[PDB]
Amino acid sequence: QPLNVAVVGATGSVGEALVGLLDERDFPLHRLHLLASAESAGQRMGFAESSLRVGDVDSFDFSSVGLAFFAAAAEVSRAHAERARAAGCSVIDLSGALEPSVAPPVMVSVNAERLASQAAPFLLSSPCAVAAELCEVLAPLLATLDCRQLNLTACLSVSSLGREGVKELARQTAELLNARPLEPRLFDRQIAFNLLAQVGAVDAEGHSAIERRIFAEVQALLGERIGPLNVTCIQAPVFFGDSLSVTLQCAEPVDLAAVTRVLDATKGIEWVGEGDYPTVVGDALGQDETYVGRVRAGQADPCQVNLWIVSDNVRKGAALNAVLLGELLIKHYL
Amino acid sequence: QPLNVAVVGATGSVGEALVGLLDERDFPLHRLHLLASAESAGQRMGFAESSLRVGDVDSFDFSSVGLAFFAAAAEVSRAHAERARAAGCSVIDLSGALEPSVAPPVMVSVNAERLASQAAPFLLSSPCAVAAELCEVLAPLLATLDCRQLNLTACLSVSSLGREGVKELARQTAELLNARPLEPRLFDRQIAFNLLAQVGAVDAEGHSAIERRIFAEVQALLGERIGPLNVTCIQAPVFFGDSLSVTLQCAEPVDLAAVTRVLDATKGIEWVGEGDYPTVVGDALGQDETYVGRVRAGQADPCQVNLWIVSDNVRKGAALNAVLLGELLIKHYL
Repeated sequence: QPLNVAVVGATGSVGEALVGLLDERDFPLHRLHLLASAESAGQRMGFAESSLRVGDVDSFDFSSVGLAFFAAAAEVSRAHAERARAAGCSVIDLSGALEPSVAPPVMVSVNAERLASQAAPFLLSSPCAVAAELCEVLAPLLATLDCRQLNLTACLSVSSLGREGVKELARQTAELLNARPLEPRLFDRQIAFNLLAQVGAVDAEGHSAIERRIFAEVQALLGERIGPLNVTCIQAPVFFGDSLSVTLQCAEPVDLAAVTRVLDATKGIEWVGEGDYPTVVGDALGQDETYVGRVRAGQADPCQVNLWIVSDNVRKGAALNAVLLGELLIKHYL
Repeated sequence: QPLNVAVVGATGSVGEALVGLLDERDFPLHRLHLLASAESAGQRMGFAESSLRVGDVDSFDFSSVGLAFFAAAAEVSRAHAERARAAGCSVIDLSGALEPSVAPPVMVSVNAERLASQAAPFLLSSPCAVAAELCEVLAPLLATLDCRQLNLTACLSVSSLGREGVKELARQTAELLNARPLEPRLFDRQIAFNLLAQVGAVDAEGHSAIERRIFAEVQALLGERIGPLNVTCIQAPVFFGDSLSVTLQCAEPVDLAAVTRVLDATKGIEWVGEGDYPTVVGDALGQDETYVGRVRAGQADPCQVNLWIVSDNVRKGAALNAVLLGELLIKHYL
């Protein structure tokens, strides 16, 4: 009957956005429990004008809740998500720690019908921001387009590395601007005014962890309706938001008007045309729409279509998608 | 007998780098004439420890020189490059103003054999930095790889817009960092900590001028040895250097070792492996090598290979390529 919710990792940037969204969207919960690692435990957070104590995830009784959003480090998910589900609590894990089979990635806008096959209590993953934003835009297009090759170049902001990344960028930028010795802390090289070729270390085949994750999730979410995905994630000196440059190679010449029509008609997507474009700073930050522009064909190949996508990785790609999934689970998986 | 050289646009950032390279590389000139628009005329520049007056291009007698580097605005080239050639002066135009047929793009590392068919006085284009850096890396690979599709996402620094772009970025960044009202001048939106989807306005088919240029030059330079090119140029909040993310779709599974071997063996290219990568700030700025890293196959497709390329757009992509072409014209087109 009453729905009790836990938010694990509540003090992180994604956890915090998710709690604000529960309040904003009037999520129909009875009791809300905010949890973090013993580190962050004991501090207070605002919710619905009231003030809540963050508790230690290690001490928490998950039988007390009916739904849990895991927005903490992957190690927290590994340590607790399955145990939480055994306790009767449905889990939405944003860290992807238990992908691909124990906790399959699910998105309402993409593969919601994949819920119909699990039995409650659920244990699901909500995709990383980049994969969520790519798939949200591609899903409605794939009813019309036959995509044979998909190229993604993702330019990631430093918020992808959490609040310390935001701090590192601001600090490095300042040191340089008033001519002080640059001293990197989170990195071993300059990130200010620089583009890094990769995000984090690469494996023996040259792929980074985020690239692996995006790849695994896109193939779980979209499946067979696309051909080979090629993913590059670059680190940009920007604070917030994902900026994606996508090329689709299709089977047939692309009806560009139909593409922009579909994007324009889809809820949660804002189509930008007439030679203007969205940006993370100008458009994406702090709001729910994923913005899509620069829809055009190849200069040579009418069978190619490019898209430019910008979205708030914290609020939209991660948090709102997780909450929308929770809203779906409430709605008909009562 | 004696070789007299003019540098048109000598006070611009590319013109200045080119003059320094003439001195550094001991270009065998007799007299050097520095020229600019009446704007910049009258100011002095260093060359070989001596001090030279910049003259007005409008007043200049091109019969006095045997070779001219046009590193000025495209309008200066349109107004003077052909007239200069009629006067007996061979022209290397870096602005691309007279492409593709009047002044064909030529690169020593790529299509030098295209010189063998024009008669002196020459009138040639040296490619824009991005096209030069792409082609320099692809040319030696195409002897081994059969490239069926080429995807380029180019992340351009603000120096691509000249010195005013550098100034705009520094000023906007500073305004934000000490919490002052942001006021864009060169742009109508924020560039600081932002990624712009395009560089400049787009045409009716959605392509920007730089994208058109890169496309036309790559097809003139590489020709038939590659399939369709797809180009996106993004504006990054970085001061100097081009950062390129390239995907090649090949006919056969790519021998990655052979790729890195070729790149490692090619003069002017620095191959970076072992999971490290070059950046514009860390590696490219102020030097001659074009750095290439992140050589890997697709996660799904062994027929795909990715490359990451960084180069100094001013010194290397534009200026050094132009000078190398001039050195070739001296060497056996005496």
